[PDB]
Amino acid sequence: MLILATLGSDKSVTTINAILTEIFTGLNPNKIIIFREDPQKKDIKGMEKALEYLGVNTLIEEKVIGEGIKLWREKIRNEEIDIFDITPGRKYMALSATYYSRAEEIRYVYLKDEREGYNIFGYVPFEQLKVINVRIGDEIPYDPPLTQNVNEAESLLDVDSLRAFINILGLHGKVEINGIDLENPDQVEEICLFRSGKYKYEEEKDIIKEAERGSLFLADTNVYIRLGNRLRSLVYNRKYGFRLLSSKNTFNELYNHTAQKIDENKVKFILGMLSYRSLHVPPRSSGDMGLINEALEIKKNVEDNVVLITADKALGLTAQSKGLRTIILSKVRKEIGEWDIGELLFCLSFYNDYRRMIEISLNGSKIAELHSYYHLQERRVKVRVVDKRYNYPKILEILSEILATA
Amino acid sequence: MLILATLGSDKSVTTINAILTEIFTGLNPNKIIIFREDPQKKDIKGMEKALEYLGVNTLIEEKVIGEGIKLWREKIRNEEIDIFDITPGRKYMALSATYYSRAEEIRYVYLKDEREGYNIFGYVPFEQLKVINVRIGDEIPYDPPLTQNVNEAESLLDVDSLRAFINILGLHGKVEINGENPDQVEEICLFRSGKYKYEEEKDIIKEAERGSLFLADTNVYIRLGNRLRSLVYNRKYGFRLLSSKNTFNELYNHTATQKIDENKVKFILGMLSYRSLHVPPITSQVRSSGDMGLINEALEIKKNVEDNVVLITADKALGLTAQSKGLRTIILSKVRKEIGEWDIGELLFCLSFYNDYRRMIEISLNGSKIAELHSYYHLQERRVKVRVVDKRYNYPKILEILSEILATADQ
Repeated sequence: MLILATLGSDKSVTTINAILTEIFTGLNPNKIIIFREDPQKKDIKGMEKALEYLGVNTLIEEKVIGEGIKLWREKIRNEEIDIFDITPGRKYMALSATYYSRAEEIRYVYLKDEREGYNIFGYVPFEQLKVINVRIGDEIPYDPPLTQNVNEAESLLDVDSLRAFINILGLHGKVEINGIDLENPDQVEEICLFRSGKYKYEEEKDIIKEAERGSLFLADTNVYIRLGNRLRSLVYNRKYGFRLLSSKNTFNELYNHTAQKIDENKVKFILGMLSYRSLHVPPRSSGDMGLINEALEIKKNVEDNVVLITADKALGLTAQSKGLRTIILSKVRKEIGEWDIGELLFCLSFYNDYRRMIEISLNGSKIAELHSYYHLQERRVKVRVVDKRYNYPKILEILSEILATA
Repeated sequence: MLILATLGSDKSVTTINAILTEIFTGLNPNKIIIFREDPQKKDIKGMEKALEYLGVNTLIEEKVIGEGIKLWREKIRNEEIDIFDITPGRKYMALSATYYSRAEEIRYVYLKDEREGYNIFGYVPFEQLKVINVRIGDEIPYDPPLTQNVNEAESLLDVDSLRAFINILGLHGKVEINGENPDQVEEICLFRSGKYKYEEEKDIIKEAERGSLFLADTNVYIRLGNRLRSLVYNRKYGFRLLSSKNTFNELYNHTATQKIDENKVKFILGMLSYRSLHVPPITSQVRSSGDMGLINEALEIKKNVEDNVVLITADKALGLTAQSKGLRTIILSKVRKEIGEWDIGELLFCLSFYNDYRRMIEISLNGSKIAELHSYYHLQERRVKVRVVDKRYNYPKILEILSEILATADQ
């Protein structure tokens, strides 16, 4: 029998990803033990079934050890551990597994920077994380197991899972994305590039600088339809947080084009509405005097610095004429290096349906195809896998449910 | 020669606290080596002098090893370390220090709660953190070294350093503060310290979890103090307390005559919290424009944004009127006593300011006076001048150096 041990944490996603990295390096344990200091208090289900789809029939047992060091000296030797993974735990928990433990092998998966992780499995490229046997300091290679007992080709994935799907398929060989075309983009394709990050505005740097100074932001309708969920990364800072206010006028304009004929014009507003819903307004469709007026009203009533973000040059110039500090997205930059491929595919899938079945190909053979399916405030894409051996989105669906519950 | 080694981190405070914990457990190293994966890029000065004040004349050397496990495999064997501390590392550096290193003894500082750290040395009570010899797994006892070559008894400490001073003195023995029936100013001191809380503070936490905008009244800043940041801040949404113009106007009007009466003490105390909590972009205290009031500005923000606007006030008449206009108002009326843990530094700071404008509070160890403190305020500085009558326990002098380093690290 092969016994695998790992550590529990408050963010169980790290423990989940630690196990999956252990699975994807060839290990097929008969039993997996998660050592955690405190009771779980959050029933998590589906890992056994998800592991079944990956050709691993294992039992997952949670062993609550307790809080304290001497307590971990004694109770960590009780089990006959074969391979011990010590990545997602506490420092002292990881150290308490190297010492006083009968584990034959102890390994750790290292990530270049710790901050990119803590999300769904496969989002981080596998070139940036490598599992290391801490005893001898070598890199054990990957051999990703294929999916078994695959029932449904269709699956529901968010943006992160779609990017994870691309990265996981990269382990097997060359993964090409056919049908993208691009070349000479139209009006909708241009904003699709902006939302993905392939196109950026030179004034996006101004948003970062103003975010560092701790200033309120009000974003125009075109900002949500062109920057999308990238507004979260542009505005968020550790010191002050997410200081992007929810404009009523922007919501009103998005709502008017959302509630009814799905033309290319309507696609822009639906994309902005999904971003608007995701960014703020966590849970009032009344009239408003406009984006400029609401910035002026807040400016005279608070001591915070009010900044107005817009892609409408006429609106931005008028806002500056009233004294407001305005960031006007005018200059366009190409070749930014890094962008979210998942956001690009999400926009292009939606755009293609209202203009071409764009597919994901591996080694010159089509593997999966995707379409756009929207209902309420859900940024979900349905991908259908035509290859029964690579139906990883089914596992990603289970993981997404696990992460959402946590 | 005695050689001490530790690991470098992006937050150098963890490395600093690891060394000082090793100093306070009796270690007197002749040379201190900090192994880091990347270049420092932020010069730290004054640390050598702080170790001198504790009777340690040591050399502090930064040895950049590099990134990688195989790279750390070779370059960590160069030094003949005597004692290696592996608390402030990033696991793989700690493992690369446990393995492939000729350190005679390796120890690790354990903390009960992971988030209580990342602050000045001594802020966390020493009963919650213990240094452990990981080779055999026992607790290395404390023998706090005495201060040496201390020239000036008087020193300036902030709220965190004042708590650190009490906790550090706690290692030597029982530390009593020889300084009931509170008056109006003493009541708000209890509220700000955390000994007194309002039952409606739970509503602030719930609204913070719901992701709602906050506007706080003048009495909120003078009574809740800097705990308002903890009540509003949440990991998902952040610090969502807007800076009221009218509230600053009321505080500014009462801060600028000449005699500091009991009324002025409350407003300047609230002003200190107001500048510390928010208004980071706008600076100084000049030219605040007029406003129609806290209620009107809440209505104006409510009618222009889709966020949930919540008004915080201790004025029941104001809160009820705001509620009658539809605003979600949290009215601080009910008082909770015996809430468990409180900020001792804020308590002494609040009591020090009111006492200087109304006895003589002292800090005593085992029945013998150790230090006395007084109130000295200037702009956005919550500093208390404490004079130590025993040169053998002049720990605030070291705490001043640590506070400067922490301020330099976080611009």
